[PDB]
Amino acid sequence: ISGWFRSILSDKTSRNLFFFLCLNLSFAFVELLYGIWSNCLGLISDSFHMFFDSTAILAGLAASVISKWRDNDAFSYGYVRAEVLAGFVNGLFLIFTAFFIFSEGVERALAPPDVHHERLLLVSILGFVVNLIGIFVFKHGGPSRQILQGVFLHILADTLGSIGVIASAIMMQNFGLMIADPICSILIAILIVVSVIPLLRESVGILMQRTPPLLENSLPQCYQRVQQLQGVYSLQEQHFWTLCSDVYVGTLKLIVAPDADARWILSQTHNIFTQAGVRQLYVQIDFAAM
Amino acid sequence: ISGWFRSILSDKTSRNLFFFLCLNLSFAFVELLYGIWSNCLGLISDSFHMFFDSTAILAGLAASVISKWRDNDAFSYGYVRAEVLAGFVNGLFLIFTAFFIFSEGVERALAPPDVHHERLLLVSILGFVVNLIGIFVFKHGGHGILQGVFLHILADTLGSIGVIASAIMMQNFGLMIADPICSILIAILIVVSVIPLLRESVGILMQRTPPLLENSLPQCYQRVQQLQGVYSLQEQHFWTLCSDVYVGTLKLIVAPDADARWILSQTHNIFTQAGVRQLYVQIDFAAM
Amino acid sequence: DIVLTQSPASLAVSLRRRATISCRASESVDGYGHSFMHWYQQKSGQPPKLLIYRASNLESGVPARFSGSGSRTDFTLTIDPVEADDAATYYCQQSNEDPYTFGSGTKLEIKRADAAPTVSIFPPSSEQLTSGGASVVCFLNNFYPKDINVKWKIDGSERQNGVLNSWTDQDSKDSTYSMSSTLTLTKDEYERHNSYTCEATHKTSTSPIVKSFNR
Amino acid sequence: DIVLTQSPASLAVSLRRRATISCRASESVDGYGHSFMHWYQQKSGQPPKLLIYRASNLESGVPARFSGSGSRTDFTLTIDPVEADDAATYYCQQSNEDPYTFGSGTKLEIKRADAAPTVSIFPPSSEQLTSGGASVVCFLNNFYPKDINVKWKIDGSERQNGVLNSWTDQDSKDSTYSMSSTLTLTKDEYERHNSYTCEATHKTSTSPIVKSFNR
Amino acid sequence: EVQLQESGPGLVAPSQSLSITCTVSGFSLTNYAVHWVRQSPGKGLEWLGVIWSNGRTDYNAAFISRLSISKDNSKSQVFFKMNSLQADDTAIYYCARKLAYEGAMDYWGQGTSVTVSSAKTTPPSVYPLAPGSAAQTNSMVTLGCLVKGYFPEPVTVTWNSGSLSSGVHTFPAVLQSDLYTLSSSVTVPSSTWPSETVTCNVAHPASSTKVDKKIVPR
Amino acid sequence: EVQLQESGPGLVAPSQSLSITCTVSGFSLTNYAVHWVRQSPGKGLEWLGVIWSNGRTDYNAAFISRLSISKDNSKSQVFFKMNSLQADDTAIYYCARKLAYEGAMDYWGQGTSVTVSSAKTTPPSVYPLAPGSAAQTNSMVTLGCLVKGYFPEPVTVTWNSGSLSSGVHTFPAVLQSDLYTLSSSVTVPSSTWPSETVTCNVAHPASSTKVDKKIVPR
Ligand SMILES: [Zn+2]
Repeated sequence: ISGWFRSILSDKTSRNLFFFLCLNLSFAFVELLYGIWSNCLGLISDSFHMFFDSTAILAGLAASVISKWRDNDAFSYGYVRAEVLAGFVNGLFLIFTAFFIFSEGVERALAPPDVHHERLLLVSILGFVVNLIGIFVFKHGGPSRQILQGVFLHILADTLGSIGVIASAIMMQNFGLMIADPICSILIAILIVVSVIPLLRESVGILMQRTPPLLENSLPQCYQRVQQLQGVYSLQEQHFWTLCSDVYVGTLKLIVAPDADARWILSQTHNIFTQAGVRQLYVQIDFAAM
Repeated sequence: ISGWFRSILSDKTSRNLFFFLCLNLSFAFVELLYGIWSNCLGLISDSFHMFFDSTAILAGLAASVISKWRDNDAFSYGYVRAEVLAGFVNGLFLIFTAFFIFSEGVERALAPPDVHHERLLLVSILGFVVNLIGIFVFKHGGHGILQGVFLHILADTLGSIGVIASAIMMQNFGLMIADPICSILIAILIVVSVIPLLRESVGILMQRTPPLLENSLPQCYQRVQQLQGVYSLQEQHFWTLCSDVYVGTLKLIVAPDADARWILSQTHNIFTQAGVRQLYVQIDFAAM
Repeated sequence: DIVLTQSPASLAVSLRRRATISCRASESVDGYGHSFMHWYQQKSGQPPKLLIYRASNLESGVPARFSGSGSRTDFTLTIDPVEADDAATYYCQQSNEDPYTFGSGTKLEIKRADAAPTVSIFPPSSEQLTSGGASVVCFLNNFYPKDINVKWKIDGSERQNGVLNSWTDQDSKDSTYSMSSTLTLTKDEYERHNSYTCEATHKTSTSPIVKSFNR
Repeated sequence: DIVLTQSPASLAVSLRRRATISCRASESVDGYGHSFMHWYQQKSGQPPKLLIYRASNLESGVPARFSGSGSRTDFTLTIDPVEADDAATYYCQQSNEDPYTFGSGTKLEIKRADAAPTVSIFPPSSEQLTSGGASVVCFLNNFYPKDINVKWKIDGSERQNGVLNSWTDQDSKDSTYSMSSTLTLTKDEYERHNSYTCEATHKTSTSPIVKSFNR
Repeated sequence: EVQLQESGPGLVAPSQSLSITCTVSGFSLTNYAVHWVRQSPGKGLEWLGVIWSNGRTDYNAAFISRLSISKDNSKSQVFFKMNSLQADDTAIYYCARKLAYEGAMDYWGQGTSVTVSSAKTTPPSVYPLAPGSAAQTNSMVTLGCLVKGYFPEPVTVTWNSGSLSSGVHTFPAVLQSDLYTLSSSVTVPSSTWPSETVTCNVAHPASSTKVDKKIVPR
Repeated sequence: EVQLQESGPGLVAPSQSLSITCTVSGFSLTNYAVHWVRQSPGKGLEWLGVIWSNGRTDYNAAFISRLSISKDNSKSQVFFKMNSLQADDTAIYYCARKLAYEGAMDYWGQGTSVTVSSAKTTPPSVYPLAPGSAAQTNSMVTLGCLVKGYFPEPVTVTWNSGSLSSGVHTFPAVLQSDLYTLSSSVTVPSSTWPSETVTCNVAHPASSTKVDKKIVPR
């Protein structure tokens, strides 16, 4: 456990995640005092939602730490899929929170009661400052690719929520109208879902063993080039998938002539797919009868 | 649409499924409505639990239909992963809800409200008997020895027991903190129930060696090394594509004059007797 | 292991004809469309020579009259047309399972026209007499078929005790045979008698071929 | 395509020595531990004979004195010890890229002791005088080195117009050379002169070897 | 016993087509590829193409538009067919058995020389070359067979139907006026000539000319 | 020129170790496997084992406890060591090159005959055989050579140092009194005997005995 912290601060992304999580926990302690000072009704719920925020940050940090683990007998490809899975789980969770902004939104829309004890628009401003630091640190967010994407999208969803609550507060105070708050909430939910969609599409495609999108357009030319090799009869059982970001695994079976140069055909096929961007390739050569 | 008129009559197991999802979702709606009408949150949490129990079956049916789709260029392995993903997704959407419920639940730990509807006792007992019916005379809804019984019966009857106990504790003794802790307990039960499905799904999606294949692989490697002309094995990767369908890849180094046809046939025999459906053996000839 | 049974153990085929040898395996020797079954030919006094590998592929440098066929458990080696040089033993070897196992063997005897033996008697040499023994030799060359009988008569008296028989394999040129019948005696036994005769009874003629010598 | 350059274009070596032939490729002809480069030997009037495949593997049935080495772009064929039978042209061929390409070739010169030529002169034959021409032939056999001078004197005067020279390749058994010089002429030109001489200037002796005939 | 023999026209008119038939023995075209390779004094050895055991063919990109290789397994022959023959295509053509599992050619045919020219085939003229009178008899005596005015290459020159092989020095031919000149020399013991028969045999397959010339003293 | 020679002791005492050395030529030990196979009249052909180019050795299961194979690539030798040589180990042992990329054996050595017994080596006794008197001269005449009293197998019998090969019929040996007898017969034209000399060469490598007996007329 003593050496666990040294790995966290070594890598840039893990250290950034850890520092942002520590800042979130410091804000949690500040609110914990501020709320055990007899303002529980809204403050404590805000704290528990932003503790959930810290939970998402912890999930991203854990995925970053685990992805660097050494491969073993049970985990032959390593633990790199935790990079993808985090990006999945962070994305879906955001969709979940979008519904929380939707349903609660109509709780303030058709229902006249506007009971509210926001702490004199003070915790919201500090939370938005925290969100600005978060979006500044993880600007490269929008194997540590889908982790950073999901973390950045979560921080941006937080920023949109802060914009919504601050805008509603300035609406009811100065303009005095009440209809803006449900509209801002539903618009924030729509923006959250729209931003989340691409990351979810990439994560689902990777987990569904789909052909890599940046490899799909070059695969037929690779197939023709392998087919052009002297003594290759046919190609079959071609399979290409994404392990983690930029890491592609491919497998194929070649039928060749009964007396073909299998050494040379193997070297040429591996060259053809190394130029295409495949890192891990398996070529099974079957000699034909005639 | 009109084709379902005759499907509902000729079914037996699909009849059991149809009746199960007909009463479970309807009573989930009833419990949600009564929970919102009251201020009890244990009822709402139980309704969410059974709603996701039914959505698990609906997603399983949809995922089976998608899994039967023909493969193509983008999806060369097919859509067979859509089962595991679907289950995974439902599990996540359960845990989040429990994760939310707990939160709101402990909210009412600080400031407990008290609203009664003079039917809370009626609807909790009816929810319990609905769960008993669906778990005993229907055999569906199994949420997953002692662990088996915990996953099968307890994980979906303890929520009803808890809401019944909250109904007793709210009206008879009169204390105000019954449902905030009942909601927390229901959330804990939800997470505990969902853990094993998440474990299996995550193992498959992490490209892990199949657990039913792991203990036979060393004997397979020893048998492949025992083939004449084989020098060494390399870069073996075995993973679960879908349930009981395993993909394996390995590289062999062999003698510069070795019988590659025979070694290939023997390696495929070895790993087929281990239960590997798809196998890719790359063979490299050594210099010396 | 895998047991290979070759049928027939011996087979006779005339000139310019076809000869079929069958090898039956106890279990299948196949994998992925390839049968790992091989055919060797062993002539007399020579190491086996590979004819067919993988049950159908002709070895580089063998005559085209050899052919292989079969799959799974049954395999056939076919010689067409059979020549005089095909007089050898034919073996089937499997390589699908360790250890490698061969067949029991099949001898191909070439069927030709019948021939009468050439019979020669050689008396014991003077050096052999000085050594202390005596050996009279009967050589029967260039005869067909295999079956023949040799009898030794000592002044017209039969002797079936010290007769030793040696039979060569079939010739690769004219498909004939050679036979050696030796009679070993002591010096006194040799000096007791005068006339020794070798008589060869063969299918080709009715009167046995007789040769004789004195002292 | 891939271009192979062989250096030197010709190399002269003596008996029981080491001959080194170098081939160089424009690009690497290697993949995954294997160099797909093959050395062939072509004797005079013969098809090329495969010596080395994949740049280091001795062909089945070639003498052990041949060896190959190298990788990537630079390859070496080494003959040690050099025999008299190795007088041939050696080529490198790549098979890493389609199309297959061969090297320029390198001639092996087997150095031996200098030999004085055996010079013979042959006049036009009777059938040749009946045809209408007249060619005098000078055969210079078993000499070394290859460089030699042939001069024809027609009644003591110089002739350099109708002279045709032919060199054979270096002999495979005694490493010698043959040199056929034909002086062809019409009928009146041949009939106008009597004494025809053919002389050979060689490095063995300063005095040229002259063979003469009359009429 | 593995061998390959090519039968083709020695002389091909320009802009016409060339067809060579390579018959193989000792191996099957069902498990062996066959390459076609030509060699000329101009550009050296050049790979033309390969045919595989299933019928797949791979050509040189320089000859893709005018080359066709076909085969028949049962009768075991390979057909080489080139179109638009130009003067640079005069070369010795070889069908070669590929080395199994390698990119080398392990066996070669004797190769057929194809000449692309508009000239007409001329039968050879064979003359003897006897020593001048009987001077310089010595222990050894040289004899010659001289071939003039044949076209195109090649011609096979032997002595006593190939029984006598030592001392034979056949020389490379020379072109003049679109005709070929060839010399052959032989050294024999003086006790062998003219006591027994010595002869020079000249074969010109292009014109199918067989000469059995008897060398006699002057 | 692919060739394998086995050198080993023809006679091995029981319960001792047999060591055979196979020298190869025409192929390197760095890319070919070498199989060891023995043949006896009783059990037929049995596969003993194989050594690969990296030094990996695969044995027969029935000999795993008493067999060893090693090699030296620089000297091109393969060493076959067997222990506890019991009675049924008498056989002809072959080292065979493995056919590349196949499980057959393409080239075999001539083999070494190994006989295990307590009987000691016996030098052979060679007796010539001329026909009795001069009766039945005809155009054809038979001569004989008996090699009696030698142990163990084999003995090489040649005629005029192998110059004459036609008409020779070397018969299989016969074992009696744990000793061996062998007969050889030659058919030869009558005008050639007793005009020139015909001799019977008997080589016994076990006792290294070289006999050059002369067939003299009776
Ligand atoms: Zn449940």
